[PDB]
Amino acid sequence: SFSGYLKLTDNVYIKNADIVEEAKKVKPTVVVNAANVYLKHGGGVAGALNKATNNAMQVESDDYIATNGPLKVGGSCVLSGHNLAKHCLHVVGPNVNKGEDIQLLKSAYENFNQHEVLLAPLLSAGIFGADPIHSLRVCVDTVRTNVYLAVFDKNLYDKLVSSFL
Repeated sequence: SFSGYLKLTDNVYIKNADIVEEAKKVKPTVVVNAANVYLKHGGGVAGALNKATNNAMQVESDDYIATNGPLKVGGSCVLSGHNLAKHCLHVVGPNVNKGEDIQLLKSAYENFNQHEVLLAPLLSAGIFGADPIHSLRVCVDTVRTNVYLAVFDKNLYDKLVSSFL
């Protein structure tokens, strides 16, 4: 079970944690990846999750893309969680640094509703360029299932908690 989380709402929890370390500890049913449409897990959360799988996530992902083509921005796919979780839900939030529509963040979070409980990062935060305070707001207002948010940066975590309405 998830430990050390602050309860934000009936179904949203938050912790200052490295999602890779959190996944290795909990081995949740679902870990969310901050994916891109190509499932190229180069940096940010995706790079870190993939490195923890010894690149097995990238090998599986390349086969998935070869068969299915790219995901949509706002879309997702379920792949193996490897050594981190039963499943990995690769969710594509809009990348503001790629000029993608921030309105797609709600669609991205809707993917979480297909899973009863998830360990997740804030979508479109970090290297995706969106405001993490906005991402948390969209998360709380969109996700109805039980979501355990791992925020790597302590300073951002404190800012998110202290500014949470």
